Amino acid sequence: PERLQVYKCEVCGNIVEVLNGGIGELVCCNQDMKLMSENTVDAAKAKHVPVIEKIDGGYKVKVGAVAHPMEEKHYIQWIELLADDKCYTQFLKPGQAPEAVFLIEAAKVVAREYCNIHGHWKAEN
Amino acid sequence: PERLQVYKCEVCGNIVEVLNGGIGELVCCNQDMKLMSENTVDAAKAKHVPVIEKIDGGYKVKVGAVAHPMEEKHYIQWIELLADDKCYTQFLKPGQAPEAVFLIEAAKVVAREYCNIHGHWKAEN
Ligand SMILES: [Ca+2]
Ligand SMILES: [Ca+2]
Ligand SMILES: [Cl-]
Ligand SMILES: [Cl-]
Ligand SMILES: [Cl-]
Ligand SMILES: [Cl-]
Ligand SMILES: [Fe+2]
Ligand SMILES: [Fe+2]
Ligand SMILES: [Fe+2]
Ligand SMILES: [Fe+2]
Repeated sequence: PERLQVYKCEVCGNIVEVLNGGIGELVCCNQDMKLMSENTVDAAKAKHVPVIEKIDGGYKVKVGAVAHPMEEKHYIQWIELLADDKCYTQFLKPGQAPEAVFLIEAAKVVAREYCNIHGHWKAEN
Repeated sequence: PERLQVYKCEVCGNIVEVLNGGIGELVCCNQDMKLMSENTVDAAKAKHVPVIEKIDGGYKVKVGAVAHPMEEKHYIQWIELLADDKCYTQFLKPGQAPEAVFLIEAAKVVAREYCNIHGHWKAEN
Protein backbone atom coordinates (compact mmCIF):
# COMPACT_ATOMS: atom_id res chain seq x y z
CA PRO A 1 0.00 0.00 0.00
CA GLU A 2 1.07 3.63 -0.58
CA ARG A 3 0.47 6.72 1.51
CA LEU A 4 -2.99 8.27 1.04
CA GLN A 5 -4.54 5.22 -0.65
CA VAL A 6 -8.00 4.40 0.70
CA TYR A 7 -9.05 0.77 1.30
CA LYS A 8 -12.49 -0.62 2.08
CA CYS A 9 -13.73 -3.82 3.64
CA GLU A 10 -16.75 -4.81 1.59
CA VAL A 11 -18.02 -7.09 4.36
CA CYS A 12 -18.13 -4.89 7.42
CA GLY A 13 -17.54 -1.44 5.90
CA ASN A 14 -14.26 -0.47 7.61
CA ILE A 15 -12.51 2.13 5.42
CA VAL A 16 -8.91 3.16 6.11
CA GLU A 17 -6.40 5.64 4.71
CA VAL A 18 -2.72 4.74 4.50
CA LEU A 19 -0.48 7.00 6.60
CA ASN A 20 2.67 4.89 6.12
CA GLY A 21 3.01 2.52 3.20
CA GLY A 22 4.45 -1.00 3.25
CA ILE A 23 4.29 -4.22 1.29
CA GLY A 24 1.60 -6.15 3.21
CA GLU A 25 -1.86 -6.70 1.81
CA LEU A 26 -4.51 -5.16 4.08
CA VAL A 27 -7.17 -7.72 5.14
CA CYS A 28 -10.50 -7.41 6.99
CA CYS A 29 -13.27 -10.01 7.54
CA ASN A 30 -10.99 -12.64 6.04
CA GLN A 31 -10.61 -11.05 2.64
CA ASP A 32 -8.46 -8.51 1.04
CA MET A 33 -9.60 -4.93 1.45
CA LYS A 34 -10.49 -3.24 -1.78
CA LEU A 35 -8.32 -0.35 -3.07
CA MET A 36 -10.76 2.51 -3.79
CA SER A 37 -9.14 3.93 -6.86
CA GLU A 38 -10.25 7.42 -7.76
CA ASN A 39 -12.64 8.10 -10.67
CA THR A 40 -13.21 4.45 -11.59
CA VAL A 41 -16.91 3.89 -10.70
CA ASP A 42 -19.83 4.24 -13.13
CA ALA A 43 -21.57 7.23 -11.61
CA ALA A 44 -22.58 10.79 -12.48
CA LYS A 45 -19.41 12.86 -12.84
CA ALA A 46 -21.50 16.03 -12.43
CA LYS A 47 -22.31 15.00 -8.87
CA HIS A 48 -19.06 13.28 -7.90
CA VAL A 49 -16.01 15.03 -9.43
CA PRO A 50 -14.92 17.73 -6.91
CA VAL A 51 -14.99 21.34 -8.04
CA ILE A 52 -12.26 23.49 -6.53
CA GLU A 53 -12.91 27.19 -5.87
CA LYS A 54 -10.59 29.72 -4.21
CA ILE A 55 -11.73 31.54 -1.11
CA ASP A 56 -10.04 34.11 1.11
CA GLY A 57 -7.27 32.11 2.77
CA GLY A 58 -7.79 28.72 1.08
CA TYR A 59 -10.15 26.66 -1.01
CA LYS A 60 -13.78 25.57 -1.03
CA VAL A 61 -14.46 22.17 -2.50
CA LYS A 62 -17.97 21.43 -3.83
CA VAL A 63 -19.17 17.89 -4.68
CA GLY A 64 -19.84 18.41 -7.53
CA ALA A 65 -20.77 20.79 -10.33
CA VAL A 66 -24.28 19.63 -9.34
CA ALA A 67 -24.70 19.25 -5.50
CA HIS A 68 -24.62 15.56 -4.57
CA PRO A 69 -27.34 14.14 -2.28
CA MET A 70 -26.64 14.02 1.48
CA GLU A 71 -29.20 11.39 2.50
CA GLU A 72 -29.02 8.78 5.28
CA LYS A 73 -28.00 6.01 2.89
CA HIS A 74 -26.39 8.10 0.13
CA TYR A 75 -24.02 10.87 1.10
CA ILE A 76 -20.48 12.23 0.73
CA GLN A 77 -18.75 10.88 3.75
CA TRP A 78 -15.69 13.12 3.58
CA ILE A 79 -13.86 15.62 1.38
CA GLU A 80 -10.09 15.93 1.46
CA LEU A 81 -7.64 18.54 0.24
CA LEU A 82 -4.11 17.34 -0.61
CA ALA A 83 -1.17 19.72 -1.04
CA ASP A 84 2.58 19.35 -0.68
CA ASP A 85 2.84 17.00 2.29
CA LYS A 86 -0.61 17.65 3.73
CA CYS A 87 -3.85 15.69 3.76
CA TYR A 88 -6.74 17.68 5.26
CA THR A 89 -9.90 15.66 5.85
CA GLN A 90 -13.37 17.10 6.48
CA PHE A 91 -15.90 14.46 7.52
CA LEU A 92 -19.55 15.12 6.55
CA LYS A 93 -22.95 13.78 7.65
CA PRO A 94 -26.42 13.29 6.09
CA GLY A 95 -28.32 16.57 6.03
CA GLN A 96 -25.19 18.73 5.56
CA ALA A 97 -24.16 20.52 2.36
CA PRO A 98 -21.79 18.54 0.09
CA GLU A 99 -18.89 20.95 0.40
CA ALA A 100 -15.93 21.78 2.64
CA VAL A 101 -13.68 24.76 3.32
CA PHE A 102 -9.95 24.46 3.91
CA LEU A 103 -7.65 27.29 5.02
CA ILE A 104 -4.25 26.65 3.50
CA GLU A 105 -1.48 28.40 1.61
CA ALA A 106 -0.93 26.22 -1.44
CA ALA A 107 -1.02 27.06 -5.15
CA LYS A 108 -1.55 23.50 -6.37
CA VAL A 109 -4.01 21.22 -4.65
CA VAL A 110 -5.85 17.94 -5.23
CA ALA A 111 -9.39 17.54 -3.87
CA ARG A 112 -10.88 14.15 -3.10
CA GLU A 113 -14.29 13.01 -1.99
CA TYR A 114 -15.74 9.64 -1.02
CA CYS A 115 -19.38 8.71 -1.64
CA ASN A 116 -20.67 5.77 0.40
CA ILE A 117 -22.32 4.36 -2.74
CA HIS A 118 -20.19 5.66 -5.63
CA GLY A 119 -16.69 5.47 -4.14
CA HIS A 120 -13.67 7.68 -4.48
CA TRP A 121 -13.28 10.75 -6.74
CA LYS A 122 -10.62 13.44 -7.27
CA ALA A 123 -9.78 16.60 -9.18
CA GLU A 124 -6.91 19.05 -9.25
CA ASN A 125 -6.41 22.70 -9.95
CA PRO B 1 -12.47 -0.05 14.70
CA GLU B 2 -13.52 3.57 15.20
CA ARG B 3 -12.98 6.69 13.11
CA LEU B 4 -9.54 8.30 13.59
CA GLN B 5 -7.94 5.28 15.27
CA VAL B 6 -4.45 4.49 13.98
CA TYR B 7 -3.37 0.86 13.38
CA LYS B 8 0.11 -0.48 12.55
CA CYS B 9 1.29 -3.73 11.03
CA GLU B 10 4.32 -4.70 13.09
CA VAL B 11 5.61 -6.98 10.30
CA CYS B 12 5.65 -4.72 7.22
CA GLY B 13 5.17 -1.25 8.75
CA ASN B 14 1.85 -0.34 7.08
CA ILE B 15 0.10 2.28 9.22
CA VAL B 16 -3.51 3.25 8.50
CA GLU B 17 -6.04 5.67 9.92
CA VAL B 18 -9.71 4.70 10.16
CA LEU B 19 -11.99 6.87 8.05
CA ASN B 20 -15.09 4.69 8.52
CA GLY B 21 -15.39 2.26 11.41
CA GLY B 22 -16.92 -1.18 11.48
CA ILE B 23 -16.81 -4.37 13.50
CA GLY B 24 -14.11 -6.38 11.63
CA GLU B 25 -10.59 -6.63 12.95
CA LEU B 26 -7.96 -5.15 10.63
CA VAL B 27 -5.30 -7.65 9.55
CA CYS B 28 -1.99 -7.38 7.72
CA CYS B 29 0.76 -9.94 7.17
CA ASN B 30 -1.46 -12.68 8.73
CA GLN B 31 -1.79 -10.97 12.09
CA ASP B 32 -4.03 -8.39 13.72
CA MET B 33 -2.86 -4.86 13.22
CA LYS B 34 -1.93 -3.09 16.48
CA LEU B 35 -4.06 -0.25 17.74
CA MET B 36 -1.66 2.63 18.40
CA SER B 37 -3.31 4.11 21.51
CA GLU B 38 -2.16 7.59 22.30
CA ASN B 39 0.20 8.33 25.22
CA THR B 40 0.72 4.69 26.18
CA VAL B 41 4.39 4.10 25.23
CA ASP B 42 7.25 4.47 27.63
CA ALA B 43 8.87 7.55 26.05
CA ALA B 44 9.88 11.05 27.14
CA LYS B 45 6.73 13.20 27.39
CA ALA B 46 8.93 16.31 27.08
CA LYS B 47 9.81 15.28 23.53
CA HIS B 48 6.54 13.60 22.48
CA VAL B 49 3.44 15.30 23.99
CA PRO B 50 2.42 17.97 21.46
CA VAL B 51 2.46 21.57 22.53
CA ILE B 52 -0.42 23.62 21.11
CA GLU B 53 0.14 27.32 20.55
CA LYS B 54 -2.73 29.55 19.43
CA ILE B 55 -1.60 31.80 16.61
CA ASP B 56 -3.27 34.29 14.29
CA GLY B 57 -5.64 32.27 12.15
CA GLY B 58 -5.00 28.84 13.70
CA TYR B 59 -2.58 26.82 15.79
CA LYS B 60 1.10 25.94 15.74
CA VAL B 61 1.79 22.39 17.11
CA LYS B 62 5.31 21.69 18.35
CA VAL B 63 6.66 18.21 19.24
CA GLY B 64 7.33 18.66 22.06
CA ALA B 65 8.17 21.03 24.94
CA VAL B 66 11.69 19.99 23.92
CA ALA B 67 12.21 19.68 20.21
CA HIS B 68 12.07 16.02 19.10
CA PRO B 69 14.79 14.61 16.82
CA MET B 70 14.15 14.54 13.09
CA GLU B 71 16.74 11.92 12.11
CA GLU B 72 16.44 9.13 9.53
CA LYS B 73 16.16 6.49 12.25
CA HIS B 74 14.11 8.59 14.61
CA TYR B 75 11.64 11.27 13.56
CA ILE B 76 8.09 12.55 13.80
CA GLN B 77 6.34 11.10 10.79
CA TRP B 78 3.26 13.35 10.96
CA ILE B 79 1.41 15.81 13.15
CA GLU B 80 -2.39 16.12 13.10
CA LEU B 81 -4.92 18.60 14.34
CA LEU B 82 -8.41 17.30 15.16
CA ALA B 83 -11.37 19.70 15.65
CA ASP B 84 -15.05 18.70 15.50
CA ASP B 85 -15.27 16.79 12.23
CA LYS B 86 -11.85 17.61 10.83
CA CYS B 87 -8.56 15.69 10.81
CA TYR B 88 -5.74 17.71 9.28
CA THR B 89 -2.51 15.71 8.70
CA GLN B 90 0.90 17.28 8.07
CA PHE B 91 3.51 14.72 7.03
CA LEU B 92 7.15 15.44 7.93
CA LYS B 93 10.56 14.25 6.86
CA PRO B 94 13.96 13.89 8.54
CA GLY B 95 15.69 17.27 8.53
CA GLN B 96 12.50 19.29 8.86
CA ALA B 97 11.43 21.00 12.09
CA PRO B 98 9.16 18.91 14.38
CA GLU B 99 6.28 21.36 14.08
CA ALA B 100 3.22 22.08 11.96
CA VAL B 101 0.86 25.02 11.45
CA PHE B 102 -2.86 24.52 10.88
CA LEU B 103 -5.34 27.31 9.98
CA ILE B 104 -8.44 25.94 11.88
CA GLU B 105 -11.01 28.29 13.36
CA ALA B 106 -11.96 26.21 16.37
CA ALA B 107 -11.69 27.00 20.05
CA LYS B 108 -11.12 23.37 21.06
CA VAL B 109 -8.64 21.12 19.36
CA VAL B 110 -6.73 17.90 19.83
CA ALA B 111 -3.19 17.65 18.43
CA ARG B 112 -1.60 14.28 17.63
CA GLU B 113 1.83 13.19 16.51
CA TYR B 114 3.35 9.87 15.54
CA CYS B 115 7.02 9.01 16.17
CA ASN B 116 8.45 6.10 14.16
CA ILE B 117 9.99 4.66 17.32
CA HIS B 118 7.87 5.99 20.16
CA GLY B 119 4.38 5.75 18.68
CA HIS B 120 1.28 7.87 19.02
CA TRP B 121 0.86 10.94 21.26
CA LYS B 122 -1.83 13.56 21.80
CA ALA B 123 -2.69 16.71 23.73
CA GLU B 124 -5.67 19.04 23.83
CA ASN B 125 -6.31 22.67 24.59
CA1 LIG C 1 -5.33 -12.27 -0.55
CA1 LIG D 1 -6.18 13.70 7.24
CL1 LIG E 1 4.10 5.26 0.51
CL1 LIG F 1 4.80 6.25 3.34
CL1 LIG G 1 -25.80 10.33 -7.84
CL1 LIG H 1 13.27 10.50 22.82
FE1 LIG I 1 1.75 -6.01 7.04
FE1 LIG J 1 -22.96 9.16 -4.92
FE1 LIG K 1 -14.24 -6.10 7.68
FE1 LIG L 1 10.50 9.59 19.53
